Amino acid sequence: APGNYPSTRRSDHVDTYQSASKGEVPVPDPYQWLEESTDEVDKWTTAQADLAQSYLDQNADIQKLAEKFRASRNYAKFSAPTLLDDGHWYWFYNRGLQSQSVLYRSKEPALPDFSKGDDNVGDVFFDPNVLAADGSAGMVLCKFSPDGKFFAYAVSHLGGDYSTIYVRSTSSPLSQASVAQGVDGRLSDEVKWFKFSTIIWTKDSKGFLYQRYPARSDRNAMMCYHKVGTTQEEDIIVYQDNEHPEWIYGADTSEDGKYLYLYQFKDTSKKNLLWVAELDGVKSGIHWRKVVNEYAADYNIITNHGSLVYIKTNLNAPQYKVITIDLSKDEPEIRDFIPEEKDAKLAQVNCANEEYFVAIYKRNVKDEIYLYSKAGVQLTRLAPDFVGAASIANRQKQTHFFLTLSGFNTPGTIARYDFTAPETQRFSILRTTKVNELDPDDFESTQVWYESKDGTKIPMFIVRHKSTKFDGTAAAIQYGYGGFATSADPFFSPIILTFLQTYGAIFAVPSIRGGGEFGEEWHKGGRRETKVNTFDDFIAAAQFLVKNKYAAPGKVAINGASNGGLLVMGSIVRAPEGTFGAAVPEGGVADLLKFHKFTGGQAWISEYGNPSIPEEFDYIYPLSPVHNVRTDKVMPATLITVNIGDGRVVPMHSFKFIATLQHNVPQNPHPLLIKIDKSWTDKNVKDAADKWGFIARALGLEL
Repeated sequence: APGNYPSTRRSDHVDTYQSASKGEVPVPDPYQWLEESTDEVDKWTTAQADLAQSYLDQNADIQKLAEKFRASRNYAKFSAPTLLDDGHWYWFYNRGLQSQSVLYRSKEPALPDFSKGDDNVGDVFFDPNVLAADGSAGMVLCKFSPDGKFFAYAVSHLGGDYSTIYVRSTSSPLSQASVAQGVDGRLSDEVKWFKFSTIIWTKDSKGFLYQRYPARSDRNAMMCYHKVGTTQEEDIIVYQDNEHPEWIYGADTSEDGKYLYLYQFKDTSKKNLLWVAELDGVKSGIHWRKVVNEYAADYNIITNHGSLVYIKTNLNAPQYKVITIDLSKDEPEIRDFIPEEKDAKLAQVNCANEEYFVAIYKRNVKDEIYLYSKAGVQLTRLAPDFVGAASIANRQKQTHFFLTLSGFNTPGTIARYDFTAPETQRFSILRTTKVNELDPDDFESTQVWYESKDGTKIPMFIVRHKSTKFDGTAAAIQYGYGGFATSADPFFSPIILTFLQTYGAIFAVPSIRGGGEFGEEWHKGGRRETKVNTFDDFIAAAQFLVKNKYAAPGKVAINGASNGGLLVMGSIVRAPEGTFGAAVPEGGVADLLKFHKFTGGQAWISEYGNPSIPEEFDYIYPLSPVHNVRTDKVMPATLITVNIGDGRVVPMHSFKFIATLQHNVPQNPHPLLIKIDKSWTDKNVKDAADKWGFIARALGLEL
C-alpha cells in the first residue's frame, strides 16, 4: 500500500463556471498546468512513467504474456469466392504481411479445397501492393465485368483527393512476377476524377458507370458511363444536376438487362431518390421514369422479375422491410412483400438461385440468417446457434450462395449453401481462420440480460473458453465504449482469447446505453442529460457478473479506450467500493468541464452537453471524473494508458485524473499509476502485455 508517488505541484489556478441552480461557481484546478507543453510537464511525465515501469518490472508474467500474444498475433484473412462466367473462382487472400489483400484466380475451373493453401489452389491475378514499387498506391475499390472477361479497379495514390479507374483483362495478371517481366498488361484506359460511388457494369459487359467530378470543394458530380477499351474522352454523362451542385449519385443495373437505376443523395442521411429507365446499352438523353421523387426514405433495389421490382426500404418502417413496385401499371403499384419486424432490423437481402431470397436480420446485437421464397415465405433459418455478424455474397443466377461469418471467436468463416445438394447436406463450411494457439471452436459466445438501476433490461455478451465454469471462480474482463451510437458489436481479438484461455477468465461486453445497439433511442437513453445511465448500466453489469456467479468477487477488471477511457474513469469514481478489481482506461477524457476547449473537443458536446451552458453544467459536473474523486473510497488497481503520438484526445485529461487520485488517496492499498505507450510480432504486443499483465497480477492470477 505505498505512498511513493512522485510529487505533483498544485497551482493556485481557479476556473469560474455558471450553474443554473447555483449561479457562479469557482472551481479550483490545481493541475491546470498539466494542460501545457513544458519541460516541467515532460519531467513529471517521465517520473510517472518510470514509476509505472518499475512496478511492471516486478511482474515476471508480463514477458511471458508477451510471447503468448506474439504467438497468436498473425493469421491469414480472406473473402468468400465468386464464380465468374469463365468458369473460374476468384477471391481475396491476405497472408498476414502486407496491408493489401491479393486477388486470386482458381487454377482449375472448379470450387477449390481451401484446406490445401491458397497458393496451391490459386494463382495471383491482382496484387495491389505492387501498383507502386514502394507500396504507395492502393486499390480503393474494384469490380469484375458480368461476363468475367474484364476487371475494373480504382487506384488511389497517397497524395491525391480523387482516384483513377483502370481496366485489365482477367487473363492479364498484376504480380511481382508480371512487373519483373516488363510493362503492366492493363488496357490504356485511364478514367480520372472518380470519387464517392461504386463501379457498376452494364450486363452487356461493354462498360461501367461511375461518379466523377471536374478537374483541379467537391461539387457538380456526374454519373458517367465508360466503354471498355476507350479513352475517358469516349465517355457519356448519364446524369448531372446543374441546379443542385452538392448532390451525389449512385447507379445500378438489373441482371436481365432491362433496367438502369439512378439513386440521388443530398446529405448524410440515408434518404434517396430512385429513377428508373429502360435500355437497348447505356446512351445519353435517358428518359427517366421518376418513381421515388422527393426525399422520403432509404430505397435500395434488390432485383426484378420483369416489371416487378423488389426494394429494401425504411419508408414508414425504421427497422427495414421489402416492398414490390409493379411498373406495368401506369401508376406504380406499391405492395409490402416482406413486412417490417418490430424488433429486427432487416440488414441485407439478396436474390439467390433465381426463385429465392437470402436475408440478414440484426436482433439483439446479433445477425440471424434466413432463406425465403420468391413469394416471401420464410422457408428456414440457417445457422440458428450462430453468434456474430453475417453477410451474403452471391450472383442471382447461380445454384449456390456464400455467407461470411465473424464474431468474438473468429474473424472469418466462409459457409456455402448448395441448392443442388441433398437437403441434409446443403449447408457446408468452405473455410475457417487459422491462428496459432487458438481454435475458434474452443470459445463459446452467449448473451445474458441484467437489470440496470432504473429497470431497463440490457443484454450483455459473455465469451469463455469452454472449460471455464460459471461457478463464482473466473476473473472477468469487462469491455465498454458507451457513447456516440457506436455499438459494442462482437469483434475478434487474439489478445483477449489468449487471455481467456491462459487464465480461465471470461470476456464481458454489455450493450450499455449511449451505444447504438437498439437504434437512436438507445443512444438517446445514455446521452447528454441521460448520460449517467451509461455509467449505471456499465456498473450494474459488473455487479451482475459477480451476483450471478459469472465471475469471482473483486475479479471484474474494466477496460475501454477514448470514450471508453472516460467510461472506465467515471465508473471507478461512481461505483461502490470493491465493485472492480482493476481498471485500465486508454486515452480517455476525464476533465468534463474543459474537454470542449481542446483539439477535437467540440465534437463531444453532442454526447456530453456543453459545460458553458448553465443548465448543462449542472448534469455534467457530477459526472466529471476529475471533479468527483473522493478521499474515503479505496480505488481498484489502476493503470492509466495514453498514446502521446495519438492526437485524438489530449493526454491532459489522464494527467489531471492520475494527479487527482494520487493526491486524494495517497495511501490507497492498490497502485494507481499512469503509463506512456511505447508504440505510437516483436514490438507490437509490448503495450498489450503491460496492460493485461497489470490486470492479471492486480486480480491475483498466476501462470
